[PDB]
Amino acid sequence: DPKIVNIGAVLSTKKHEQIFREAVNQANFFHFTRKIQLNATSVTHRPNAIQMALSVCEDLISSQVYAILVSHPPAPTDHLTPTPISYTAGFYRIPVIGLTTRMSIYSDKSIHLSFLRTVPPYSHQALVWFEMMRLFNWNHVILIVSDDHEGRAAQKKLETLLEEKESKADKVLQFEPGTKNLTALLLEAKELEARVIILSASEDDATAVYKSAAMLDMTGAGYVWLVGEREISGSALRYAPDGIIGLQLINGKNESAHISDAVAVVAQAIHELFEMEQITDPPRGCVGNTNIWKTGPLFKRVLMSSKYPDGVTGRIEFNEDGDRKFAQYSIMNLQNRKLVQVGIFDGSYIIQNDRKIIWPGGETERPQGYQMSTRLKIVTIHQEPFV
Amino acid sequence: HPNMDIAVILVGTTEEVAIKDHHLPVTPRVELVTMQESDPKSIITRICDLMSDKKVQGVVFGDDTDQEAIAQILDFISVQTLTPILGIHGGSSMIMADKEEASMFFQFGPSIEQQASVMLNIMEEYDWYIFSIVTTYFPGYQDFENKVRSTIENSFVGWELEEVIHLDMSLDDIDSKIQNQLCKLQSPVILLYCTKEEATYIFEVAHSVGLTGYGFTWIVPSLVAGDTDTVPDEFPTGLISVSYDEWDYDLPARVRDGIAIITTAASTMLSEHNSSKSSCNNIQESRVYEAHMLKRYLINVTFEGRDLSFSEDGYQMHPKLVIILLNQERKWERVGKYKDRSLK
Amino acid sequence: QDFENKVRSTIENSFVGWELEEVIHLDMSLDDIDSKIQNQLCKLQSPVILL
Ligand SMILES: C[C@@H](CN1CCC(Cc2ccccc2)CC1)[C@@H](O)c1ccc(O)cc1
Repeated sequence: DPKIVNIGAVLSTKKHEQIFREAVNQANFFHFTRKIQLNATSVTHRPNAIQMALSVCEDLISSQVYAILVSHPPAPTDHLTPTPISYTAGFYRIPVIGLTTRMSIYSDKSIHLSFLRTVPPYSHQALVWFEMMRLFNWNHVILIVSDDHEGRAAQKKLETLLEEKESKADKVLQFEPGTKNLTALLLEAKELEARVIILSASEDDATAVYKSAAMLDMTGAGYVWLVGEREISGSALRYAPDGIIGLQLINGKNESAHISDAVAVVAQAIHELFEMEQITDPPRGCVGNTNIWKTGPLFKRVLMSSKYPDGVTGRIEFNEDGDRKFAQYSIMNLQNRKLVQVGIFDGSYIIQNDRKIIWPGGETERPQGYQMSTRLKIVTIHQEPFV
Repeated sequence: HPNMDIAVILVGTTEEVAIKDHHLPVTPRVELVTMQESDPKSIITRICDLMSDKKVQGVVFGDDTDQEAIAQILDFISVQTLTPILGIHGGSSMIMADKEEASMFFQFGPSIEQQASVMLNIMEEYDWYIFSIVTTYFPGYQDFENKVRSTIENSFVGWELEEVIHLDMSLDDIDSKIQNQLCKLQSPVILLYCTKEEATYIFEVAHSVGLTGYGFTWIVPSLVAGDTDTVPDEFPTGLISVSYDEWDYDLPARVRDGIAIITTAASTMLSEHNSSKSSCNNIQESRVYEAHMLKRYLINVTFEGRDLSFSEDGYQMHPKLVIILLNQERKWERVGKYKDRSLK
Repeated sequence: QDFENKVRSTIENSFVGWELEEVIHLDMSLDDIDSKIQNQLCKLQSPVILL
């Protein structure tokens, strides 16, 4: 009667570990301990990828883990940390749940099948961009992206968003990361009629892009600048132009909140999973086991259908890729070399706060776009009767 | 005088594997290894244990398994430790979607693009214009689809693709969404892109729809079969596939070709650069920067009048492939031989 | 049978461009396992279905 089920996890510190264990205690406390009983298992991030895959194969998988949590480790891991864990657990199709990881490379069901997350990726910011362009009705924007999987995913998502309206596109500027001179691309943008620039790239790239745009005087009045969370953070924040618009996801740096949310979703999933029959136990070790865990795709199915409205980050619903939907965002404006909240993104569309919207150049209210219609270069052809 | 260490890991097979089974100026050292289980922890640990103080720069790996995961493991290790790895037989030689530019992992298996091209050549040879596409979300399906769509664009010849259906294997089958998607199939030729287990389940599902019956011929890449000896009972009779040469190309010969590739690459940078920390966790010797030149040189290899040269996607450039057909007796028979240019 | 034959009778003498692509009879006397209902119904095309 008192049967136990093990749950694996990987967190930042023993503190977060204790948080997780407390969450498990509350989980068995808020559920029946008569039928099934919960057991907490967690390990700290290993120094290297290999050692972490090993830590999964012994400290986690050998313990028969039904799920594996992943958060950002102490000191910056560049968000590539959960990958080998998503691999190892993914081999057995053991669902892996992300917490602080925003990288869009995990939105591919191809590379990581068992990988979901409690935060939306950077590509999903195109939702907030979509409500922004919705209420303000901006029909012209230049899309400046670095050449990589991330930027191309964000690009694809924004285009899909732009695919909503008929034939909506202005210019696509793709650049290779680490390029010091963007002057060519920026001039090709400057030749374009649209004065509104949307740049999605890494911080160190954003510094050079902002540097080149500042060199081209594209940060002045008449122009609008809408960026993401990576662009306002780090080395780029110093070089950020005034009037720049940005976004910040709620509980992004927060592990414990997401630890709790994940614990809740996992609770629902586990309690819902034992309601069926023919439920097989996860492998008791990596060693000697070639075959995958047969219950894994089912548990994943249950996880992606999980609805948890009471989450600390708000309503929790997962998209097809496994990314979080209906996540709350914070719109940020740059006024007088200071960040300010002009509103927040909740559910559908956007609600504007009492703070006054500021634009580059320091203009109080200036929703000016598409600018000048001027002398047009005419490409033509040679045809005897006509030309 | 100069000498380099190489580790050869072979996994337990049904067939007889004997460890006892033109050396170049650089002298190779062969470490023979036999492994029971192909699981990730076993592979990673044994490889890291075989490393030890032996200072092995090159690694030769092959398996009898049907697991396509082995190539992902090997690629992960090669990418992480910046070390050359050559997939030889079976699972290690199977296909992946996209590998990093830093990855030195190379496979003797054919590129997915060339697989799809060969398949299309099969379709042309038997003159099948009407076909269908079923792919899973397993890595490479996008490449496959995009190759068929690429070929159908510039062809002046008559071509029709009725359907492209993408099945999600990440979820358990209850609602039978797989059945509902597969029952929509019409065309006589169905291109199925998926792993062997996926191929088994999907072929099992197709029986309910009757797509494995006569009038329907399935044309599949090397990813599904991958072993001519072991044939799943759920595989439909008359299944066409593409296989790397087995009778013609021996397993020890493959390993030989791998050592040849490694040695030739090391000798190529010997003439060019004129000039090896071994462990998992880290290397104080650096040299990661010089590893790239070694990889670039490892790309192009001319040996014995035959090019073993690899591709940027990580696969082999032009390996010999034979088209096989599953007969009534449920054994793979060779229905074709496909060369560089001409098609037999 | 009366329903089908009636629809075909009325549709026989119709000068209109009427077309019925398929007539599918599902057997409910036996429990559905092989999913013959599924297989028969998925083959359906036409926009209007008389059930
Ligand atoms: C790509 C595979 C999982 N894939 C990644 C992990 C690998 C095992 C591994 C563990 C540790 C280090 C390296 C490698 C095994 C293969 C999965 O997403 C998938 C399978 C089938 C499918 O239709 C779609 C997606």
